[PDB]
Amino acid sequence: MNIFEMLRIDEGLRLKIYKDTEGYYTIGIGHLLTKSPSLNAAKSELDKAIGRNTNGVIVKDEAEKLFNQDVDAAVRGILRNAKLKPVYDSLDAVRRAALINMVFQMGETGVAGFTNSLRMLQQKRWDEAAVNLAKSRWYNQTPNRAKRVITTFRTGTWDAYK
Ligand SMILES: [Cl-]
Ligand SMILES: [Cl-]
Repeated sequence: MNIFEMLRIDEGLRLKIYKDTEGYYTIGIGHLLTKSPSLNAAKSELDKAIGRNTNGVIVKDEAEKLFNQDVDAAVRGILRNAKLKPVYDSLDAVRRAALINMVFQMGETGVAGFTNSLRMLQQKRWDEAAVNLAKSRWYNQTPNRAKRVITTFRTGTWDAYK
């Protein structure tokens, strides 16, 4: 298992514009298009993102390409972030995948706000971090995915994904 396969399980793949769990226009493998209610604003962003007139639909390769950019940006955002970097540097390979996943879903800003959990992760207090991570809107809104990520943090293994 690796970050790509992990996120592909959590996000799914859709070749036509769809609405995410929050109701926003998304396409491919969790690629957020816009927070705007307009389907046209969404089609516009999509065409801009792909470099062609897509009429709201893309092929697998296009979805994969977006996904490759998005993971890359997630990692780079973590490395550029003063609060996230030290956490990431301190973690083992599996757990790093768990942080990348949160970042991809919720953005650098949002993860960076989990101040207390971040401090627990850095200290390697697994069980406590898992408890603290659960007291969040994140966990209440997408409990199955949150549980998988949290288990990854607690255990340091890919069990929740097998
Ligand atoms: Cl883009
Ligand atoms: Cl869920």
